[PDB]
Amino acid sequence: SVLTQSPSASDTPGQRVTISCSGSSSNIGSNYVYWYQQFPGTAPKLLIYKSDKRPSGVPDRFSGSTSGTSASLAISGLRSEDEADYYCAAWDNRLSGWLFGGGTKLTVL
Amino acid sequence: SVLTQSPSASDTPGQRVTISCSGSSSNIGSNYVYWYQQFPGTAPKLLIYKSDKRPSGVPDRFSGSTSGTSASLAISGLRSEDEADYYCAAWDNRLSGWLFGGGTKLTVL
Amino acid sequence: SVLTQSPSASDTPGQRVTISCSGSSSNIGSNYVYWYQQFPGTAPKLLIYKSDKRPSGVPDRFSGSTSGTSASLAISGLRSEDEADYYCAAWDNRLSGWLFGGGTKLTVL
Amino acid sequence: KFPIYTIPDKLGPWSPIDIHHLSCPNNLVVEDEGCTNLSGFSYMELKVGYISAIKMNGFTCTGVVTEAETVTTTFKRKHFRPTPDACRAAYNWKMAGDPRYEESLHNPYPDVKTTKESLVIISPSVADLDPYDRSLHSRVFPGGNCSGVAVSSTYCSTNHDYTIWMPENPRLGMSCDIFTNSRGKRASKGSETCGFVDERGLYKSLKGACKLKLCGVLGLRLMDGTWVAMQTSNETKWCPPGQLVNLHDFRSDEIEHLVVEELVKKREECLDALESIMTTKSVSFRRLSHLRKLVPGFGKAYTIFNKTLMEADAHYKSVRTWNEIIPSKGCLRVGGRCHPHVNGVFFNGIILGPDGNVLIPEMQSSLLQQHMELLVSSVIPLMHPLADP
Amino acid sequence: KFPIYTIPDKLGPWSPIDIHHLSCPNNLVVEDEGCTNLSGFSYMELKVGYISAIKMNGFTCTGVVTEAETVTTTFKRKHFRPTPDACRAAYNWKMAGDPRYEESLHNPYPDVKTTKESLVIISPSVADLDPYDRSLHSRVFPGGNCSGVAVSSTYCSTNHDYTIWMPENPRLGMSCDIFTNSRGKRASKGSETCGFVDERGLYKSLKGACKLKLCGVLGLRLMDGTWVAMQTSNETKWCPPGQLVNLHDFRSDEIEHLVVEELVKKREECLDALESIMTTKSVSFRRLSHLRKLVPGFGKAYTIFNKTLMEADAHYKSVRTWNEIIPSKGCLRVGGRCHPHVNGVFFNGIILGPDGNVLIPEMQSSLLQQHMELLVSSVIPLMHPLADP
Amino acid sequence: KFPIYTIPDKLGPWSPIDIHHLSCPNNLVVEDEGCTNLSGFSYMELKVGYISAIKMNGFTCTGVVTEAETVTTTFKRKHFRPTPDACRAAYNWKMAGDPRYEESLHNPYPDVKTTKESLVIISPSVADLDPYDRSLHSRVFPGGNCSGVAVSSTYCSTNHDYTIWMPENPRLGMSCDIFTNSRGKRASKGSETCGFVDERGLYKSLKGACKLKLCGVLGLRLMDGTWVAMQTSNETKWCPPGQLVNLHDFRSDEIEHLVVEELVKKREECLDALESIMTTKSVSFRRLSHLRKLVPGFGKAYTIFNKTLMEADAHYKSVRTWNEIIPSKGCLRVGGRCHPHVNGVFFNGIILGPDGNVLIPEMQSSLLQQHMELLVSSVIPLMHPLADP
Amino acid sequence: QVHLQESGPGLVKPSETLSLTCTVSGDSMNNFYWGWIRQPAGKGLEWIGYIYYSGTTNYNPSLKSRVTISIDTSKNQFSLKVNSVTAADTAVYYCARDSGDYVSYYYYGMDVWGPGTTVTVS
Amino acid sequence: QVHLQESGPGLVKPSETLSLTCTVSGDSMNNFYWGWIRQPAGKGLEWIGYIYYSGTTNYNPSLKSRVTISIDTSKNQFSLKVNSVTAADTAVYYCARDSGDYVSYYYYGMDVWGPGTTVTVS
Amino acid sequence: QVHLQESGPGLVKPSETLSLTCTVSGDSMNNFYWGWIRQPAGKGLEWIGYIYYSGTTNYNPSLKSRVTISIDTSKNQFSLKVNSVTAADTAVYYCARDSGDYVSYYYYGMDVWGPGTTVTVS
Ligand SMILES: *[C@@H]1O[C@H](CO)[C@@H](O)[C@H](O)[C@H]1NC(C)=O
Ligand SMILES: *[C@@H]1O[C@H](CO)[C@@H](O)[C@H](O)[C@H]1NC(C)=O
Ligand SMILES: *[C@@H]1O[C@H](CO)[C@@H](O)[C@H](O)[C@H]1NC(C)=O
Ligand SMILES: *[C@@H]1O[C@H](CO)[C@@H](O)[C@H](O)[C@H]1NC(C)=O
Ligand SMILES: *[C@@H]1O[C@H](CO)[C@@H](O)[C@H](O)[C@H]1NC(C)=O
Ligand SMILES: *[C@@H]1O[C@H](CO)[C@@H](O)[C@H](O)[C@H]1NC(C)=O
Ligand SMILES: *[C@@H]1O[C@H](CO)[C@@H](O)[C@H](O)[C@H]1NC(C)=O
Ligand SMILES: *[C@@H]1O[C@H](CO)[C@@H](O)[C@H](O)[C@H]1NC(C)=O
Ligand SMILES: *[C@@H]1O[C@H](CO)[C@@H](O)[C@H](O)[C@H]1NC(C)=O
Repeated sequence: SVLTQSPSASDTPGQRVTISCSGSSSNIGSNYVYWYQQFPGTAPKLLIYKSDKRPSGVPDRFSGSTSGTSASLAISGLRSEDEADYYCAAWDNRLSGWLFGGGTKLTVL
Repeated sequence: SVLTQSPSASDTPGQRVTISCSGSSSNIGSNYVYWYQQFPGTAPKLLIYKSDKRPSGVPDRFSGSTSGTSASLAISGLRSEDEADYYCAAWDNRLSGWLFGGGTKLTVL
Repeated sequence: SVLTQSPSASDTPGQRVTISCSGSSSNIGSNYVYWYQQFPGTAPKLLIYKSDKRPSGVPDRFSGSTSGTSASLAISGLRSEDEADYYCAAWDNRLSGWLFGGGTKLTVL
Repeated sequence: KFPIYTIPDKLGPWSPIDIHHLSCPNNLVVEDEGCTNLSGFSYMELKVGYISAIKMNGFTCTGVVTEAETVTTTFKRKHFRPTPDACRAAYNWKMAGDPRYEESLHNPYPDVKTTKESLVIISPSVADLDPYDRSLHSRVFPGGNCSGVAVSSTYCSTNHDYTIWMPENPRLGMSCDIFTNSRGKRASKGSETCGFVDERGLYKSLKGACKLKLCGVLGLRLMDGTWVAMQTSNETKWCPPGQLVNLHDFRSDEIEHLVVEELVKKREECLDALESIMTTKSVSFRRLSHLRKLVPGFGKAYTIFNKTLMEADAHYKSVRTWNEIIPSKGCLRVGGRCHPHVNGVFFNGIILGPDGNVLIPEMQSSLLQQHMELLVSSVIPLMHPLADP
Repeated sequence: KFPIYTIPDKLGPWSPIDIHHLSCPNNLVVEDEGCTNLSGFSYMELKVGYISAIKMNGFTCTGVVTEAETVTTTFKRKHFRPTPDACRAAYNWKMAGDPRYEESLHNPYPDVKTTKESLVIISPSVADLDPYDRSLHSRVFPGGNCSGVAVSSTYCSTNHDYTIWMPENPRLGMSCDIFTNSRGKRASKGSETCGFVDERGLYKSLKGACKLKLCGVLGLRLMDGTWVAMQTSNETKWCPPGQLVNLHDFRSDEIEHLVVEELVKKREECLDALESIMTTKSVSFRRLSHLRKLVPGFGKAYTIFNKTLMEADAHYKSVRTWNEIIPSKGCLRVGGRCHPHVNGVFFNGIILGPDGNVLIPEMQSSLLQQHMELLVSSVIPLMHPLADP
Repeated sequence: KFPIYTIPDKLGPWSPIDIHHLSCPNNLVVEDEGCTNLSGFSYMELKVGYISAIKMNGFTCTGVVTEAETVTTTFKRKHFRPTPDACRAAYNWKMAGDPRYEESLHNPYPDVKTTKESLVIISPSVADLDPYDRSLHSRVFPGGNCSGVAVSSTYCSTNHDYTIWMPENPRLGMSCDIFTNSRGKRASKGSETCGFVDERGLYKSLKGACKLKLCGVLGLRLMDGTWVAMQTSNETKWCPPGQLVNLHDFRSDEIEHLVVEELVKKREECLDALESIMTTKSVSFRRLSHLRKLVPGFGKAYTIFNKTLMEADAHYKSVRTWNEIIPSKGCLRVGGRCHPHVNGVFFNGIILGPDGNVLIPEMQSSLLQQHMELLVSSVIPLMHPLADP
Repeated sequence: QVHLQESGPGLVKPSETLSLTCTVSGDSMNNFYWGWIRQPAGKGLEWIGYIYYSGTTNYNPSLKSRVTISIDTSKNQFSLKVNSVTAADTAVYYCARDSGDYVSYYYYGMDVWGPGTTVTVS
Repeated sequence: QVHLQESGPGLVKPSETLSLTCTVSGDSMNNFYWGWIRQPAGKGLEWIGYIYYSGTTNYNPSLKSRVTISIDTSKNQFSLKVNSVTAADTAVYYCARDSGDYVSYYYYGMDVWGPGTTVTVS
Repeated sequence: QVHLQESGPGLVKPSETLSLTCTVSGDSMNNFYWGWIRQPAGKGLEWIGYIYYSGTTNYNPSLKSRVTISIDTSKNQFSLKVNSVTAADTAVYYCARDSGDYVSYYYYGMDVWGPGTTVTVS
């Protein structure tokens, strides 16, 4: 079992972008998914503290939705500061360890 | 619980367009979804009388499909007369009332 | 019950293309899906021998994924030799016969 | 997709049954496409409580020997097959209710040996009548096919060799006042009439019907069992002789995709509860709720009065909000009237709670409510003490 | 989404019950939004084993007549309602345990007729005390509402007309050493305190609380039943007089979407197992596992020692890996200590296997393991032999 | 994803068991990747009915004292542990079937007191033989480990202190004509042979095998329990001494993701039906159908003849259409031959309906058909009347 | 065949009430739910509530305190009254026959909608 | 290793029959389903039906009345006969070994397809 | 409020060990899981493992043989030791407080991450 995510994303400013993570039944179908944001040369920070909930201090344009076996993080508005690497993490019952997917790098166009 | 739908859609003529409604388990996962079409300054009319079935007098290019928690209305062919506001409605067991989603406005390009 | 697939697909070289088959509960939700590749004037060959597995001699850029009621075949890299007609087949419990979907024709752009 | 709850619109007279007469309800409704023309019309249909099966009352005679010895004392009991004439006389004397019949049976007083012959009659038993062949069907009859009882032999055989069956009436006489008249709209596709809408407002599919005749008026036996008097195509055939037998339907199962999730699953859950009832020989209000029809079609309601299983015919209507069924505390509306409760027991497992409030098992569960009263289990006695061993 | 397993952190004293005292656990936890400020504080809470209901021990007196004849021989037994004073004297003599009480009861020796009056007392029975009205509740009392026993009449009625109930103490005296002090953090939204984090590290929601007073110290009865002594809003009302009665909660069910898949389904599966227990009057280790709370909130554990159903109060903590609960062979850590096993029987259906290894029914199933020991079913005797028929 | 139905290809001799010998089947099949080279080869395997466990027939001796008084009359019965020599003599005389043995047991005639010593032998009992240590295993033996019966003591202990066990033969003699020869293809990855295809056409995985020796010919005990004589790697170890014990397998569970939905769920549903059987001590044709293997691997079939639970070894093959199993009315093809029916009862709950038509519980359910015959429940007597209390 | 026509006041002062009523012509009122749908100018639709031919009522929770619906089968007319009128109330109101999903299999959804009538607040 | 070769008539008059037969070489016919696939020129594929080495048959419902399939294990050959030939029949026919999904875990799906043979109707 | 600071060697010779340790300031260590996350330069993140305040341990299966984690509540410090150092080991290491999904409802996920510290292999 592993988490699969797109290698890279690109989009024009002022446009909705969607990033998707795909996992097995024991990853997404049984546990919550947390998305992280990491700027280059800095430690990652928790963009969403639950599959849908947002921690304080996060712009409201970030919103995530979870399908039964897949997750999705959609940014309604694209800004120059939204260029970052996004990594999705989830727990695996069978593995008994955290699983990190391949980070997608979003570049504004 | 509420129904979420895209704010607006746009497409070149002669191209398939898909409109999607997303709901909870008690909205789409338990009851049928009906899509309406409203021209400006006129009362809305029932485009589809069941999740998949079409009432008489509706062009065959309109067809809707329902996922377990989401719905979709796809128009195979785009015509100048297809520019209208589309609203999806479904029943909610817990609410015990009809729920109307945010209407998507389709503009030909 | 029948299998529905796109009429045609087109894409620029060096770009991921996804082909999707949609079926009922007794087609995809109960049995494996096999995708075939047919060049013009030649007999079709089995591109994938299981929903996810690949038979020997198939380039690794071909990979298929199966949703509960739908299937998908994504080619990561587009090459001049990838232009072919793709047909998806699945077994139907109620029908007790094989079902072949409408083949999608992929043309490089 | 199914409605949250269904409630009977009209209830027929209650009749007693045992656990072996239970059957899982049918949750399938037939829908037709293309019928876009409606026109008012009048039709005739059977009254509630007669649609399932006309029932003929009867009684069973089982003789036993009450010999003994006589100072010695020892009792002796052996069974025998009696004669119809003495059986009828015994029934007449028991119908009189005189003490003379009671003693002639209850006290042997066989006082060297001495013997006293006795004929025992069992509480009335009922048997379905088949109109096409005038035959009586029942579990008591061996093989479930007793034929021409009135035509040839007044008595019919029973599984117990020393037991015979007798109808209460000397001859199979059936009243023909079983018809009611209602309004409706006729759904027509092209020229043919695919279906009709009934008085209750539910669409009835005319597909797969067969021609039958009751009381001399020709009609059609619909797919769901309802019989309506209306015009019939000459092409349509006559109903097959076999009736009231193990499910032998064909077209609907193949033509309509029995959705696995929607029909097969519900059927399995129902069969699980039914199997549990048969194994444990006891019922509970929660388990009775699993036998309710999930669709508006005609069905059978169940309840337990005086520790006896009861059943009746009914027409089911869908419910959208729990407010309509229970408008205020202590009232369950049925046909627009607050239904009366016998010992605080309603139909289909609905009971009156200790707080004086109506409890519905499928309503309380949806609120995560729980109550010990519904779970309680009570044994049900078998209907046939002697006939069936 | 639920954790793989939950284990009690602290276990109260074991008490005996029967199958009728079982109840499906509550799997709902209340979460609040906006409380971002935390500040250490000290609070007081009840000790384990007293949170559910303070229990008052008692005994029941049922008199029977041991007359006989006297060479003829025939025994005669009829019941009667005794007087409280003789009942108390009998209890004192049975408490002494002297053989004189044993004979005065066991052997009638009624030797023309001769009679010997006898008063039989049943093993101690327990009854919940309601603090607000000082009333004793129990199944033995008719209607489940015995009031003012200490205030007016030393004895209370029972379902059996010849049976009466007596508390062990002459007067309802309750020790007030039921409080423990713990640290915590206070969650405040704006100025109001929405909730507090307890010593165990679990967030407790203060929404929907009511003001109660135990032992003269004012407190709040939380939604889950836990009582904590802390500051309360004057606006908050007093707790409704009715307590310890059939579930009558309202706000949580409507305000929190009882997720169909997450809560309603689990509730139905639990009710299925509970119903099976009531119907078969027997339990198995696998079936006992279905009554465990799936969330960290306070609950009740069950086990069977000497073929007697047992229960106790406990606080549940979530588990992420099966390694933590079972570090090595033969140890089940509870509160950081290897829990002792009585006849190789742990709580909540956990047993010691024949190989000397701890078996958890929900752990073995996840490994496709199967064992006949867990399936085995054993009957449980009813707690009230005479009071309840 | 699973096939619609599976049917045995070859059936071994039927043997009697009780409810306690039942076990949920294994639905896991091991698939290997990379084996693309096939080459015909010949191999040897055990015949059907011997693969599970070689069984040694035996008998149990339990002595009882038939004393009485003697005009007075009173009977007296007490049990004792007998001697092996008299036990063997008694068995020989019972094998003769002479009336002298019958009377020496059935009629005490103990006619001041008078006594008559008696030795009672129970119907033959069977015990599995372990080839590695020549030990006999059975529920009757205490602890399930009787060792060296032939080597040291002709008799083995039983749970009842007054009961002992005796093999029918004086010494543990086993015929070695248990081998059949079949063709197959050998699947090789690189140089190593990952697996082989058998005569039935099913791929067998050689991973996780251990070296065993039966009848002096070296072989490999596969993962599923099948034993085949073929070349083995020297690296492969010898099979662990313990055999025929509670499931203690490890690699397959961790290495193969036990799909929650595919394996864990089916296992839970099977365990539910098995638990219901143990609790109610009765079986039904529908419930027996839930113990069938869902995959082509070797398994065990069940049926009930003369109200006695029966079992046999079989190889299962998948079915794609219900037409193949039931070509015409009244025939269930097994191995290409219409299987014979004993009292209209087939294996795995298949029965002959009242209409003279084959009914399959999983076929009728898929058609929304229902029948009362399948639901009916019948109690099964325990196999060991005295040994096990 | 059946069609509905809305009738009522076009403008209303604040703190008054709305007396909108619509008629049914060509079909009987039995076995059908009847409700009212309103739409703010340029925004989405909202469900005020419905009533049954029997007389059971149901209302949108957001407006449960302000709206009442009455029916009179004798004249095939049903009406809607709002207790309090504010500037927010201005909208276009529609009458619709509500055929429940499971009540009658022949009819699904809100079949017929009357011509929208505007209501303004001064 | 195993490969199949189709044989038979190329053109057939209307109202006659088709005698197409294909051979199997390099492997035994046991434990495998054998079927026939046809494709109209420029359109999608269609499944005529299959047969088992035992002899049980199965057919497409749309062609159940017109097609029969026979097998002869002694010579490793199976054939297909169509009762009625119309202009619609013209298509390219393929022979294929059908390995069921659950029959043998080693083989999945229709593994080997023979060279397509065209059949025309005059 | 709570924040973590990593400390330890920056460069290490091959075949030696890593002594990285991080401190916790502003909050108690009870009722929380504490783990270590490492990231190769320019690649994705990896989970080394975690430890509980009680002392139960868990490790990534790919590194189960080489890594050990120790905790000392008396000084609010936990450390990580790797038995074998190779060129692959070079990465940036992070300390993080792990709040399990179901342990405490107030806290979800890995809340606080310390400043990344680089470790190089010569
Ligand atoms: C069974 O019942 C049918 C219908 O009443 C009748 O025609 C048939 O003769 C009966 N079979 C007998 C009497 O053997
Ligand atoms: C039935 O037969 C009569 C004979 O005259 C004919 O008038 C009528 O139209 C026929 N109806 C049908 C439905 O066949
Ligand atoms: C139920 O029992 C009561 C009490 O004997 C009796 O009055 C009543 O008539 C009974 N009802 C029925 C339906 O038997
Ligand atoms: C029932 O109990 C309540 C609470 O103890 C009490 O106030 C009430 O009076 C009781 N009802 C009676 C005694 O009828
Ligand atoms: C309660 O009343 C007292 C009265 O002085 C007041 O000081 C206090 O602030 C009040 N608190 C609340 C929560 O209402
Ligand atoms: C259980 O039974 C044993 C044996 O009589 C006894 O020693 C022990 O105290 C009993 N335990 C309980 C809790 O009753
Ligand atoms: C249990 O059985 C094994 C295998 O037959 C044997 O080696 C062992 O000695 C037995 N244990 C005893 C006899 O205590
Ligand atoms: C086993 O050992 C023999 C010893 O000569 C050797 O020839 C053979 O190749 C070995 N095979 C394996 C599988 O180790
Ligand atoms: C079943 O019972 C019949 C009747 O006694 C008998 O003839 C038959 O041999 C029995 N079969 C078995 C397998 O015991």
